[PDB]
Amino acid sequence: IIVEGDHPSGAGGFSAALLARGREAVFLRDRADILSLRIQAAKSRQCKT
Amino acid sequence: LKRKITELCDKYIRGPNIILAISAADTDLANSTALQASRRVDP
Repeated sequence: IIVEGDHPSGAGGFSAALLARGREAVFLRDRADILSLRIQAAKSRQCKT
Repeated sequence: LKRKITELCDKYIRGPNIILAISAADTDLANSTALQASRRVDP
């Protein structure tokens, strides 16, 4: 899906504020997953040397 | 013809170029195409 900004009040079935909060939520999700994976990788044996 | 000219303009304006719209003072702001298309591609 793609949306343009002809009406900045409502996009999809979601409000503008709910949409913004969703963007921040997705960013936090991806960065959290990456962070945990990289912590485990830094604790792995392959990083010992 | 005119439609064709608009077609070129629209395409060019779309992409994120810094668009410079002008407007004669005689014409109403809503009336001028320049600003109207600028608001069409840039809400």
